[PDB]
Amino acid sequence: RPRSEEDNELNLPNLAAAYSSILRSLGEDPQRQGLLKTPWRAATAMQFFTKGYQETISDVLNDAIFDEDHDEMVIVKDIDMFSMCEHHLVPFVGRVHIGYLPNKQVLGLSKLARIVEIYSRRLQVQERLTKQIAVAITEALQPAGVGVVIEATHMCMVMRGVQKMNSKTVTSTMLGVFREDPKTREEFLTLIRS
Amino acid sequence: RPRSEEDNELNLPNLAAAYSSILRSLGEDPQRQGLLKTPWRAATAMQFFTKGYQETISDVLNDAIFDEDHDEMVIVKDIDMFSMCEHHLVPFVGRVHIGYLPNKQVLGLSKLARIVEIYSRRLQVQERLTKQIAVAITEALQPAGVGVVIEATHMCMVMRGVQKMNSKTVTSTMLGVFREDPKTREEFLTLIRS
Amino acid sequence: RPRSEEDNELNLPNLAAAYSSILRSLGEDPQRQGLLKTPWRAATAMQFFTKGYQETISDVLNDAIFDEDHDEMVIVKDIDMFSMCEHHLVPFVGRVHIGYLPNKQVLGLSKLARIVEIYSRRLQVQERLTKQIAVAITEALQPAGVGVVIEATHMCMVMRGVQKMNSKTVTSTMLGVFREDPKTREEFLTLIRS
Amino acid sequence: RPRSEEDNELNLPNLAAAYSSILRSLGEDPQRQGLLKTPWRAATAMQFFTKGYQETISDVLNDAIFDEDHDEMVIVKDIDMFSMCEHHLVPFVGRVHIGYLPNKQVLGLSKLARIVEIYSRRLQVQERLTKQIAVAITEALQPAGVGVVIEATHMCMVMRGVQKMNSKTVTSTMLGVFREDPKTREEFLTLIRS
Amino acid sequence: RPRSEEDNELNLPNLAAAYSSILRSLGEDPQRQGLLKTPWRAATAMQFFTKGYQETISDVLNDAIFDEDHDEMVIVKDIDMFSMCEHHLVPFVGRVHIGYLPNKQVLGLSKLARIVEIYSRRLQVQERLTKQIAVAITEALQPAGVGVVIEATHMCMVMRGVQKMNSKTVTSTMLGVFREDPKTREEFLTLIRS
Amino acid sequence: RPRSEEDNELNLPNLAAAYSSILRSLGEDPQRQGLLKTPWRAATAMQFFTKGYQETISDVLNDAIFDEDHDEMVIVKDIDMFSMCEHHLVPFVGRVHIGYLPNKQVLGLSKLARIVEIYSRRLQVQERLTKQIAVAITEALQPAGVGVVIEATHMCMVMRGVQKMNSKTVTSTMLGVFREDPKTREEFLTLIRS
Amino acid sequence: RPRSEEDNELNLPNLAAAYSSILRSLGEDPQRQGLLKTPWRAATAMQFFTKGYQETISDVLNDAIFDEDHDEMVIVKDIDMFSMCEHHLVPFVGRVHIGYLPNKQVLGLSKLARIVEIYSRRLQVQERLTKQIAVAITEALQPAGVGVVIEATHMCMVMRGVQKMNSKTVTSTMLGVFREDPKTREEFLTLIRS
Amino acid sequence: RPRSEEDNELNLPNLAAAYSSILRSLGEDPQRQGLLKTPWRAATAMQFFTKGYQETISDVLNDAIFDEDHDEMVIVKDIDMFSMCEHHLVPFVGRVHIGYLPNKQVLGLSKLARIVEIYSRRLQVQERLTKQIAVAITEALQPAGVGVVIEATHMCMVMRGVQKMNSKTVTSTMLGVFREDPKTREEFLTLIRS
Amino acid sequence: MPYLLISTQIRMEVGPTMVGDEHSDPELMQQLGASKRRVLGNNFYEYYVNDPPRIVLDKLECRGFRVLSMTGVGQTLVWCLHKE
Amino acid sequence: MPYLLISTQIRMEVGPTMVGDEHSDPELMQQLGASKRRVLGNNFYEYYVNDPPRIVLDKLECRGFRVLSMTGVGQTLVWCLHKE
Amino acid sequence: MPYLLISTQIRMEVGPTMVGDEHSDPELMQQLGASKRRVLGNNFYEYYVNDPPRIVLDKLECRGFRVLSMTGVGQTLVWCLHKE
Amino acid sequence: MPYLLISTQIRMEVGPTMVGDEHSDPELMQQLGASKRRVLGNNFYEYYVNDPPRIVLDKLECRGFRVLSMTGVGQTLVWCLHKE
Amino acid sequence: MPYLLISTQIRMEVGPTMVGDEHSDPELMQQLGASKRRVLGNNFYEYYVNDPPRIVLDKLECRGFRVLSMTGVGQTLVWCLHKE
Ligand SMILES: N[C@@H](Cc1ccccc1)C(=O)O
Ligand SMILES: N[C@@H](Cc1ccccc1)C(=O)O
Ligand SMILES: N[C@@H](Cc1ccccc1)C(=O)O
Ligand SMILES: N[C@@H](Cc1ccccc1)C(=O)O
Ligand SMILES: N[C@@H](Cc1ccccc1)C(=O)O
Ligand SMILES: [K+]
Ligand SMILES: [K+]
Ligand SMILES: [K+]
Ligand SMILES: [K+]
Ligand SMILES: [K+]
Repeated sequence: RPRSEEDNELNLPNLAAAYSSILRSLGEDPQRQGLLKTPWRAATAMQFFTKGYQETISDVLNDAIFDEDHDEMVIVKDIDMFSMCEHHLVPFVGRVHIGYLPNKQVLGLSKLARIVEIYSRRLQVQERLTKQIAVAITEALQPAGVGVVIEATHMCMVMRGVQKMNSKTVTSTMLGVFREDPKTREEFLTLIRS
Repeated sequence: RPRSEEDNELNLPNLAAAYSSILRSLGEDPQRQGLLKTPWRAATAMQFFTKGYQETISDVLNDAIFDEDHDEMVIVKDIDMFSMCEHHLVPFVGRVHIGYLPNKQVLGLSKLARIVEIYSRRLQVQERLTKQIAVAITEALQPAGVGVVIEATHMCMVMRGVQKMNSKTVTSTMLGVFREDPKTREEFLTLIRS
Repeated sequence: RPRSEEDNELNLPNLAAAYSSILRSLGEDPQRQGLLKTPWRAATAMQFFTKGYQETISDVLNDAIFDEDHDEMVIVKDIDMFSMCEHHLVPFVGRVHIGYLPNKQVLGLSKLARIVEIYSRRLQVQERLTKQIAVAITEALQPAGVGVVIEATHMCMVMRGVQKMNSKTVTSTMLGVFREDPKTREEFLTLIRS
Repeated sequence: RPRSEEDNELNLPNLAAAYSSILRSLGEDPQRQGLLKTPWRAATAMQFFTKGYQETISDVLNDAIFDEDHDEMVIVKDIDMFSMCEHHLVPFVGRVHIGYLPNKQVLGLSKLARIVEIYSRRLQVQERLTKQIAVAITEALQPAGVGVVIEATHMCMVMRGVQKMNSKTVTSTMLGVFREDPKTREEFLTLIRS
Repeated sequence: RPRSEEDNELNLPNLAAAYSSILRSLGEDPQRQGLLKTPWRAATAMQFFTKGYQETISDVLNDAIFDEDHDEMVIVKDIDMFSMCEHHLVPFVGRVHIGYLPNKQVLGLSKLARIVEIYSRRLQVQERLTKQIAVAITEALQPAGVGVVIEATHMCMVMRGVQKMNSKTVTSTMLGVFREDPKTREEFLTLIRS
Repeated sequence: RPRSEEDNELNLPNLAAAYSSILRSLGEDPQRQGLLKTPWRAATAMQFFTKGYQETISDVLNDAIFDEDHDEMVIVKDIDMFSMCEHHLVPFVGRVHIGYLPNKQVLGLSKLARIVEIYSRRLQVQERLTKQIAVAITEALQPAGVGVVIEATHMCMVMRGVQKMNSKTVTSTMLGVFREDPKTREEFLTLIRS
Repeated sequence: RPRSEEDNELNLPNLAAAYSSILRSLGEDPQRQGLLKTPWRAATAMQFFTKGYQETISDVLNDAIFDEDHDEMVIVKDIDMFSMCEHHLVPFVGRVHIGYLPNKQVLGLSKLARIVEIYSRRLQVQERLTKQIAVAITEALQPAGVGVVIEATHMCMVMRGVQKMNSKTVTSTMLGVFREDPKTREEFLTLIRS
Repeated sequence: RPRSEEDNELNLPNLAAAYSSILRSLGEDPQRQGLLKTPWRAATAMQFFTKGYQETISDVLNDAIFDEDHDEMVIVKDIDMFSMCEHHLVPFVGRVHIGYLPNKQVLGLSKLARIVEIYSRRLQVQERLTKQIAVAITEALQPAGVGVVIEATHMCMVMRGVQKMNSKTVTSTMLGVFREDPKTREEFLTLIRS
Repeated sequence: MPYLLISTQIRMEVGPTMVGDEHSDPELMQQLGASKRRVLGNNFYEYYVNDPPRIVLDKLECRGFRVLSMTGVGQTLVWCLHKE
Repeated sequence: MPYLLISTQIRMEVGPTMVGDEHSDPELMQQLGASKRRVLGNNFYEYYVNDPPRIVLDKLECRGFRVLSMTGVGQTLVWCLHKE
Repeated sequence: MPYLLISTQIRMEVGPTMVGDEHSDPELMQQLGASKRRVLGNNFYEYYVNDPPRIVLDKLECRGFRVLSMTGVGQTLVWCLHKE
Repeated sequence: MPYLLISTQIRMEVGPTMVGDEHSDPELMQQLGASKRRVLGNNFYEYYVNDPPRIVLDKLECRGFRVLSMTGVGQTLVWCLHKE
Repeated sequence: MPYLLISTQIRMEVGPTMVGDEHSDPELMQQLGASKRRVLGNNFYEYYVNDPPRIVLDKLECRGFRVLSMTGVGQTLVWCLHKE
């Protein structure tokens, strides 16, 4: 069952209470002029970061898939994405690069962008998020192939770990011809390279 | 009273429980193979981000302040810093630039770095963090002047707000000659500029 | 046997003494106001640079290895590293680039970062360091393949040699599919290239 | 008394023994195929870094000072300089920028560079190095003014401190018109700025 | 008396003879298939580098100076220049920046470029070359002011000195309003700055 | 026979005379206060640029070749080099890129750097310099392959030719697997590419 | 009298004839397959480059000037411009930067762009072009001040002169407060600077 | 028959007359103080842009071709080149990249540069210029292959066409192994790429 | 205590106006209604007033002071007054 | 009200000329034909006149004021006048 | 017309020296040999003289003016003179 | 020795205050409690005092000096005093 | 010749001090021991002296001149003197 506006309102207080607890558990006075409304804002923020749960690929699907008799690689690169690390509940920021070999059917930008948001705005693991976006595109188009690449900075190595904001994690999922034909894979990596 | 290793271990469980609550309150099953240890990791992380509360300028102070008979501006720039937004409990990352006009007494790097770590690893507001570091340096050196500038990206405007990771917030605190003499202020902004 | 906190304390004095000797052997007065605590800070530093000896891949191992049913290339790039030249006892600084084709088992960031720290913080030879990190990742994951690339600047050619800080040394180790399949090897170098 | 070729050879063995001691004091076997000649190489290195003690501004002085009836600012910027931190015996690397208002007498490039080498190749403190180069130039030319600015990366904050190779320390010494005339100081900072 | 095509031809052989001599004095066999024509090519080169001696500002002068009723700053920047160090007979390469406040009379690009070439193509000292170009412009225009700035790399510090091609020398000459009005001087430096 | 310190001193006067001659042959007064010591400095310079004649790969050889059981590509790139054109006696500046597939034996940086210096500090032809450095490495290591790439700027086209400092000459020598295997060659060019 | 569509057609042949003559005077055969339509194309081009004569500020003027009660500096920068050198009939390409302190009346972008085109597309001298645009803006707005800066590359120095496409010519015209107030002038140069 | 110094002087007047015509044909008064000497300068310029006709590959040929027993790719890149569009008589500016696999015989830089100058300084079509330079090198060397790539900006699309100075035209000619072996071609494009 | 120094910044038609230093006459300061403070970072106390310098000049004349000199420096306008 | 402050900017041969603040004598301001306004962002009113400072100085002498001091500060030329 | 303002720029030992605005006494301007002009872009006329300010000050004394104040502003040196 | 020059920087309510040069009256300097020094790089000695310029002005009046002029220059406030 | 202008730069406690222009009284210049020169690029001659302005002021008083005004402009300190 997909999360809903009702669920949020019925849970917001819980979240607000959990955060108010944490504030104390850390040493803060949840009553300070600048900490009063925090529990709620923090909660509101944590719901926005996980708002992906209240959606499904279906909501997007057919609404915007056009026939353009096109059968050559299509790429949409440098798509900003923000997500949450299911391990430390700290976000990891980055960029998403998508490419696919249409089988007549093409996907609209807005729709594609929505698919990325749906799976990214929820507790994730880069590997899984990459894969989920690739399969979603595969199902919504029955393409000859599809490739997805994500490069991201994980804040749990920037602040934590020591001081490694420099570090970047790259993951990828190659289905169809993007998996079997090295040439298609190379050209995709070239066209997003720069 | 500065927080302590005991305080942490006695509170870890409480934090863990609050996060375990949040997990559910969001729609997740705190039981998943990958969500089991989360509440603890999440709690440990949130303690590391606020480990500044268990410290005081005193611990640093005299331990490393040398006499080098110097009386010309000294600058340390591009000091990486990570902190937590007291308003949304989301972090804001950036750089700190520091300058001061010594009165014979100079401050060792590590000590300086320690001062920055102490006030940044705790719930903060950029304006405040800037001022505290400036004052901490003024007390640990009785210098003829001191200046501090911080530039940071606030994650609550990157993901939230809409999508503005571009935005940067700059704050400064000028004490002593750094406040009264425009020439000193300019030279300071020039020398950190590039 | 792994070095230990005790070993350090029992050796600190010995180091301090060796350095205090060197100070003299060079021409300095180990008594100067600013050289007094040097033999100790020098010894402390020299131990922090080699603190890798007091650890083993085991300490890290199982602690963080998750099953994510992933079987496509995973890359962590631009990992800052600092090491010591076993030949001149001068440090060489740089970056490490890692990649591996998982066999279901994935390695967590922190664990990966710890593996790099363990072998780099000790007297080394870039060639060896590269290989040790590679084998360590192979042992902790039984992957289909793994590739490690290190690019560093050796200070013994920046100051010494003449003045060659420009120079960069590049080493690599490719195991498994990374060694036998030119295509995997190329995709890996492309993905870390930029 | 200036150190000399004799002093070195008579001390080399003492240094080699001290390092061989340190090797042991850390956990290494000074007998390994690759650690055998290290005590000596380490020693030779440690002497090359401090070879500045075996020289004096005099050796340079008059040898290259030409009359060119010039009385306008002259600047030599981006001079590479490597030095040793007298606090941890770890080196700090960077750039030196010199400017001066001649009083008819100009300095040759080689001589200028020689003055930099002489004071940088020895145990130092950035603030002191800066000031010595400034005075050395003042004494060798009786100029109307002179300015020196050094920007360097301290390795005891890169590896140590945590991981701060980003950080940069900027020091300066302004004598004569460079101290009293804000306009000369601004022009000087502008011309080295880029 | 300005050098002439005759002087050259009547001297080429003396040049070729000196270079053939140097070849031997170094250890080479002036007879090698690739060194045979060298004495002449070297001689021809060395004359091209000093061909400015066979010219005078007069040859340029009036030929191209137009009245445009202009009385605001005119700047020509990033003019490439190549010259010979009169101290080591090694060249120094760089850029020239010119600006002047016309008194109704303006100078043609070509002519301005010729003035630079005339003084740069001869044995020089950066300070002197800067001053000759400045005065030459003051003489051919009677302007309210003129400024010249030269930035260059001296090959006698790139190869020689140690390895310092990084180093750059900056010289300048400010006559008229460029000398007396700080505001004009700043604007000039700002407009060439970028 | 390798040139020696004696040869220089016995020839220095001969060089000084040749330059003193050239000074005259160009139109200068070898007597000017600033041209007096030139014949000697020019001669000293010309000997420093060709000091590679007084050395052989033997001097370097065995002194620093270690066994590290390594058998994967090793690369040292961006090595600054300066040389003399045997055709015009004008220097060409640039960078050297070396790569080799060791057969257990590895060469130390200093030694590698010394090899480059030995052949570049002498009258050269880029194509020859590239090949000599490559063969020297092959002889001192019996590697499975080696590759050398030089990119330089020739001053006989910067000043001369017209004004072509933009132009860059690229030469390479590929032996062993670097010649027969396109994949090794490509990886080497990729790794030095950036 | 402003040139017109009739004048052109009545003159185009005259141009084509002239070019057909030039083609011969150079050595070409105005008959070759590819040279046949050249005289006309060259003519069409030369008219297009001078189409500014067939226009007047009037045509633009009142058509787009809006009242927005604005009295703070407005800046339009990086306006590409192409012009012809009245001295050699070769074009000079560059950018125009315009600023003005409005007196209630503002100028629309198109109109401003059209003013630049009008005076640049005709035989010019950079100093004049800068001034004409400056006065044109003054007349069309009675502003408290106006500033214009033009930076351009002159092809008569790129190809001709020798090879100097690197060279840039900077001219400016400051009227009203842009001339009398140094502060306004500085701000303007700052805002267009980057 | 190659054009000659006589031909020019006997035609200069004819050119001057044609241009003086154009001046009127456009709307100008060839009598203006600044337009008087224009017809001659314009004529002079137009002959310099086509001075390539008065030469032949022969003039260059043998004069500088040396035997260096070299059989690996040689590349000379980023050679600046200016030329004239035979279609609109507007110049096109760019860069030429050359490479060739010598058959023992190598070409001198000056000679190579002269070849480019010869064919570029004359009415041209990019495709043709590329081919003539390629063939010229093939005839002067009988190499195993040769490659030439030209990238240029066409001024008849910058100003004309609309405003397209952004656009670049790339042409190439591959002869010998450069044509037949895809591997050589790739290496050549990689080595000039950056 | 014959001399007195007052000043204002940026604009003259509005305060604050600096009317004294640490060793200023306490009575005179009180008569002007001047507050006292030490700005963070400064090693000295200052007496200020919220009135425009013109108003402070009128009050100061009533107490017998006259303006001897007025000058600008940086963004600070300064008045030098002398009593009798 | 013995003291008065007037000023002009950038250039002295042209106005506007600032002749008063919020607490200025309304009559005197009216005699000079001074307008009043509060520039957006400023927390104070100012009285100005379109005449060149020299003209304003003559009018001011007619009303009994004399120039005691003139100084520059920033791009502002300031006159300090005293009545009697 | 009791007040007069003159000025010079960059350097004091050389002119031009600005001696008047549009509403200056035509006779006095003529006595000083002052030219009149309106620089492009400026909305006002100015009277100038090629003499150094020191020379203009001597001539001005002969006509009964005395220097009351001298001040710098920007790169402009300004003299405020009063007649009688 | 009728003329004297004193100055302060950045702020007027605090010292140091420069009271003399190398050729200053040794007695007067001593009366003010002025120290002497030559800042590194400078080719001249200077006499300074830790008191605020206002205090130094009062002491100076007692010795017969009067303030003739006060001016700003750079970040330096300067007083020109004359004795009798 | 009732008016005189002198000046110094950067620092007041040391010279040089500019004491005259091309049309200065040759005798007075000689009495001060002033040298004359024309800096390259300038279209005018200037009389200077190596003494600090304070010394030059004392000498000038002996010849009957009195300081009327002192002002800063740029990095130049200027004194306006009047004889009788
Ligand atoms: N701020 C004004 C000057 C000023 C400052 C203080 C008081 C009065 C005027 C300017 O920049 O022109
Ligand atoms: N704008 C003048 C200064 C000035 C301000 C006000 C009135 C007169 C002059 C300058 O910069 O030189
Ligand atoms: N140009 C002088 C200031 C000045 C202006 C006008 C007259 C005299 C002096 C300086 O910058 O120091
Ligand atoms: N520093 C003050 C001016 C000032 C300096 C020195 C003494 C008094 C005032 C400013 O910038 O406004
Ligand atoms: N150089 C001083 C001002 C000054 C100049 C000349 C004489 C006296 C003082 C400053 O900038 O603060
Ligand atoms: K105020
Ligand atoms: K005004
Ligand atoms: K002047
Ligand atoms: K002070
Ligand atoms: K001085």
